[PDB]
Amino acid sequence: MVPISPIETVPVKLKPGMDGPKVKQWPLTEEKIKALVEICTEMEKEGKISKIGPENPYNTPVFAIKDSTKWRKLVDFRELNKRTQDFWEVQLGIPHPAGLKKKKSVTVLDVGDAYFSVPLDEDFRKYTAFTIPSINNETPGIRYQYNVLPQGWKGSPAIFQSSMTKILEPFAAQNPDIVIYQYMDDLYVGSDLEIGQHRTKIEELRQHLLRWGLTTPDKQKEPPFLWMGYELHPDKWTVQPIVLPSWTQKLVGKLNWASQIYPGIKVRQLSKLLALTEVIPLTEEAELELAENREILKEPVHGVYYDPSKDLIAEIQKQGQGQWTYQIYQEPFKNLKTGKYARMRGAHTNDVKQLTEAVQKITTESIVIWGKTPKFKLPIQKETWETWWTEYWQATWIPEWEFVNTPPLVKLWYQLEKEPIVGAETFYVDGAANRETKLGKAGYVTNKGRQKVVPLTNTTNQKTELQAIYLALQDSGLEVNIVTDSQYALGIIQAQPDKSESELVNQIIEQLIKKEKVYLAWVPAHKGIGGNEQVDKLVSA
Amino acid sequence: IETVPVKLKPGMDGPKVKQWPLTEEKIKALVEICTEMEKEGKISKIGPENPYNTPVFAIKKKDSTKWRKLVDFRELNKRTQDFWEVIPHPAGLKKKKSVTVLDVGDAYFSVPLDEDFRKYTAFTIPSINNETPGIRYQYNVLPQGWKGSPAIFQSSMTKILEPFKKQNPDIVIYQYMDDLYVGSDLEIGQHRTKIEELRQHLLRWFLWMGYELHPDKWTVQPIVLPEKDSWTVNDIQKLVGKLNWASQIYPGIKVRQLSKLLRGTKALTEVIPLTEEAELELAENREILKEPVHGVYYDPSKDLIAEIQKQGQGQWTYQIYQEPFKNLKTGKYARMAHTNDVKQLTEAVQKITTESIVIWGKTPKFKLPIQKETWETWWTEYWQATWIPEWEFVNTPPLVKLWYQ
Ligand SMILES: C=CC(=O)N(C)CCc1ccc(Cl)c(Oc2cc(Cl)cc(C#N)c2)c1
Ligand SMILES: [Mg+2]
Repeated sequence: MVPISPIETVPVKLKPGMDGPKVKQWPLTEEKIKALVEICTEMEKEGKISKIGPENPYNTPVFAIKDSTKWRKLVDFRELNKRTQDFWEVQLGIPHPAGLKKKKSVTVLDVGDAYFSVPLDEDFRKYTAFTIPSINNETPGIRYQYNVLPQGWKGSPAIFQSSMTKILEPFAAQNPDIVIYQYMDDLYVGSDLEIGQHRTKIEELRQHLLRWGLTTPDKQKEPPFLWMGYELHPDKWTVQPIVLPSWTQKLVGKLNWASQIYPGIKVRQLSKLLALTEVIPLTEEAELELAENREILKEPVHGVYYDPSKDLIAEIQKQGQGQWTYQIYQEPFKNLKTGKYARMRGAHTNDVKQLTEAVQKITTESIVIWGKTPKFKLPIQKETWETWWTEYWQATWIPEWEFVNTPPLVKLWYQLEKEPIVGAETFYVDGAANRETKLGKAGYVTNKGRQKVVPLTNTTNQKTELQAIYLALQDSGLEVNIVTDSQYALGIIQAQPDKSESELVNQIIEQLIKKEKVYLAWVPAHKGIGGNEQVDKLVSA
Repeated sequence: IETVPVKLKPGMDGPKVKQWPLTEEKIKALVEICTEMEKEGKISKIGPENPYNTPVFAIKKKDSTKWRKLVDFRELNKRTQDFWEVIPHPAGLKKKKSVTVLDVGDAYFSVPLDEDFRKYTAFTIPSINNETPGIRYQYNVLPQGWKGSPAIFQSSMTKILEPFKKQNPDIVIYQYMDDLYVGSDLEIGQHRTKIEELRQHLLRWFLWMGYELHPDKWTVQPIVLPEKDSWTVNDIQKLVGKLNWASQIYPGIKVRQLSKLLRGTKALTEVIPLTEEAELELAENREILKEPVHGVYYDPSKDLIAEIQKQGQGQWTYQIYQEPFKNLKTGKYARMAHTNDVKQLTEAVQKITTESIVIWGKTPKFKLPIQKETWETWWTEYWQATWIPEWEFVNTPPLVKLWYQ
């Protein structure tokens, strides 16, 4: 006997206050009970379980399912899961293939035999007890309890990965020239060494796994590893080609998933559509690009792997209608990955703020995948950006970036004046509505005696205040001072939307684009501010 | 030697807060740091049975090129049972001519931590691209940035300094988290000496650095009104708007005679001479504004609120209050990153927090004029304090920005 090192036990406990499981063994067939006894007897020969006496009051239902060749024991731990403590899930975000680095040689090993070489905490075995109902219920069923992480128990994945990692640590520490990844019951070991000096280092690792009695089978996977919905190749990666099925939803996640390598995977008209009740036709004619989504996913696209000696670059584009598209690369047209950004649901917005949010999303994505920020290429002029952030009332920032001249370009569509314009007409505007009737008026009076009041139906104080301002923009020349008492309208206009949901706001924006100079001034209401005092009388009743 | 008992509040579990993404250079520094701390027994690897987590990152303190590990214990702190047995706040600290801030964090580690509680101090060094599992650790000794670290350590602390205190009986010393605030009424040369003297007790019983703050200040800044020889219609519209706003803070503000001037429909740039009535009304408003507000009291039970406005050109205004329009402190920060708005806002938050510790011994809740996703992406790259306050985000431009310029 060559002494094997013990695998250290993880102390497991049940959720505080909760007690173990007491489920009732369901009725089987004589045939099924015959099958289960065969399995449990071999497993018992292996140490995987042990026959228990009558003291344990916990039971977990056991079933049998057959057939490819034979039957297999299915132990339903759903109730023990509910009562076992919480575990640190050893990982919840997967690697992204664009972060992987190439290796000359990648060997794959089978480590499945180690899963049932991981002992269960002794004081916890009691809770894994199960009963094989006996033939004709005429004897006490056979009773077992697990000595190893059960297949299907709550803690088994976290404890297994955790245990494999502790074994591998010294070997990976002493061989920095190899990398090791663990996935299901296989290990992947890659290196850039000469094929000889790499095959030896594999021999050392099987040796080192032996010191814990880990029988590593000595035996050729496909160059296309199929992993987590990807296709990893020695030089490229792509998504595992998957497609989308006229009654219809879940194509949103599929189209999103494909969009990380395939460019221009629009999801807007499709996502606009949305319980599982009824499917309507694409009244925004989503088939103009939905058939192009099928045409985009028709040809195959691949991404490259990461090269830490080369810089990292991210390029963004405006796709229109709140949609932004981006690629990240190190050498032109060799994308590491692609993606899209859709605007946040809001009432108003502008292109500069969306682009900023795209940048933040890519920055954070890039820190995750590569641990650094990319250099950005953006469709916005340096001068446009400087003007924006020097005058925006919020703090804003964009990490190192350069202008790329790919139309359409993000621009500022209008810029209010900071001081009143000398020699521009001054329009005092005001508007008001009747809460009961929804009747109101909107209008203005100017220093030159120009005047207007327009009566309105089905309206509110907020709408009439906007409409007053719209009226002065419509009826003035290229330069104009406007005086309102609407804090609501000032809040909207000073946030500088370039696009709105409200069609009134959009018409004001369109008037703003056409002017040369606009000064907007706020005064408080009901205070006799002349002009605003004179137009309040005309518009309130 | 004796791990003081400690437990969370009733009906509350340990924190399970996700670790956020860190850059490769910050991962490396945390690895070097945590490797040494482990060899000194301050922390230890943990297994998957520990589900708790607290975010961790790395900074460089002010005037140092060495990475420092900072743990965001904000969640742990709000679920740690409030400690007792006296720190009262010294009202004279804010009145001293000088106050130095000493990083005394390392003293905490010489003290074991109650075994049962360590599992709640769990934290993860993340890996790039999730390739390898995180490095999981828990604390063995009192952690920096934890609320109970100063409380627990208050025993030995008071002894490290009874001599110095007995010697200098009108030097004021106060502790907040990992920081010692030392206030004198003397000159900096003698301050540095008496400071370096207090740095000798520490070396015997980042200790080399300090902060040179002069709590000398003017409390709630006055509202100020223009003095002009000629007034346009627009100057008077803005004045009436400012006086209307101040009227919700001050009584007897009147705008009737100034609005009389605004009768008519004149052009915005037209000069308006002032009436005899209007000039008196402005003078009486001015007199009203010279006295501070009256019924303004701090209540130690309630939260402090800090508002910050970007004024442009590297200027920032801020107000601290507890109920709106009853300001306890207002201020203005100028040029100090002239191409980085976010670095400036972060430095502003830090200074405002520091001042709030000096005056009241607690930190305010900020209302930041920034979009959440931008602040969350970048604030840790400019943060240099061992503590962290709470914040929320303003998405509508306050009209009141002008009234503080
Ligand atoms: C086919 C890819 C390949 O040959 N390259 C050289 C690059 C990717 C790579 C490099 C090094 C290792 Cl070790 C590697 O192995 C892994 C890594 C991951 Cl995340 C998943 C799987 C699976 N299944 C296998 C994968
Ligand atoms: Mg109005």
